Amino acid sequence: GLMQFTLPVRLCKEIELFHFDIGPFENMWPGIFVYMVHRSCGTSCFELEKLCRFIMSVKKNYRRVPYHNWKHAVTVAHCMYAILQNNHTLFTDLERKGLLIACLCHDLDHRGFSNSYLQKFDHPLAALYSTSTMEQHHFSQTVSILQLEGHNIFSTLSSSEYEQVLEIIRKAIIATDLALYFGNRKQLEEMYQTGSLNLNNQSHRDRVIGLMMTACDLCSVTKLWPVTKLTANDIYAEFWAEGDEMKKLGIQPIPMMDRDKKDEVPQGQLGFYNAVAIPCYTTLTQILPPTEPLLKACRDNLSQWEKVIRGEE
Ligand SMILES: Cn1cc(C(=O)N2CCOCC2)c(C(=O)Nc2cc3nc(-c4ccccc4)cn3cc2C#N)n1
Ligand SMILES: [Mg+2]
Ligand SMILES: [Zn+2]
Repeated sequence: GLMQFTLPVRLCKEIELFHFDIGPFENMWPGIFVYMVHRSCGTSCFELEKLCRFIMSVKKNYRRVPYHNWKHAVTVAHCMYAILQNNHTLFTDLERKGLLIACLCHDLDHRGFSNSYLQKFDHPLAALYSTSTMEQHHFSQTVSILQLEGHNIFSTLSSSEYEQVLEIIRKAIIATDLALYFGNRKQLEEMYQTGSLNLNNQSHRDRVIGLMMTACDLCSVTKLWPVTKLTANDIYAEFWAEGDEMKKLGIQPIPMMDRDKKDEVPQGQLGFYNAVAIPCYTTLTQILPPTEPLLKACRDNLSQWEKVIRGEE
């Protein structure tokens, strides 16, 4: 009960910054996650024994894929922790509880393939879930793990609080479908600019939490250039393997997934920062002003990608 997780000094300070990299030591990531729940949510939010057992079941259910792996899940939870800690009073007790859990679970049992490849492959999951296929799977895996004996970290919540936290988690994980991000940001943009954006309207909150999930999910672009550049390599390792599988089905993949178009990567990144990342962190900064460092870091990494094209690195 009076057992506070602490981290070494360098981690203790840098884990508060948006650009923190969780490091290459896999065995510290669980404790990094508990530290963030204890500081963000409180040391009373979860029974430590149920949480530690939930985390190791979630770890065991991520695959050894190059990018959509356990390290991605903890990276995404850290970004959310940073947003929650810089926006302390704006969020409910259930929201802080649910959103760090949602982030840790948002890519559960990912295979390293897009919703598109499952649909073209005709995967069973594509029959069961026709849209946001992997994301409905990720939420279904999350419910499965909570229902393992000893694993219900929400045991102490009332029946109504329970249904509300699982609804937050569900919307949170569905929101990580990048296909739903474009329409979600446009509506938030309109509601902020016109001026009807209302954090008491539950449908409005959902949209904000949605944008935060995209923000945390894309957060490789808000890191130190070497982290951003090396994560990119793991992102393209999955995309090019999907490209190979597409070719095996007799379908030329989109250039993004074609290893034969590596040369065009720097230009593909410009598109992504301009079409997806920068709009995401801009609307996020407009709605939640203290998330500005994500936007500053993102603009910095777009500038680094322009230098690659100019041949200066
Ligand atoms: C952090 N983080 C997350 C993602 C990401 O997208 N997702 C998360 C992982 O799951 C699928 C979604 C990226 C990213 O790099 N995204 C894209 C890269 C890209 N390269 C080309 C390209 C390359 C060569 C030639 C032409 C185009 C196109 N193009 C589109 C993209 C998008 N969107 N970075
Ligand atoms: Mg995902
Ligand atoms: Zn993800």
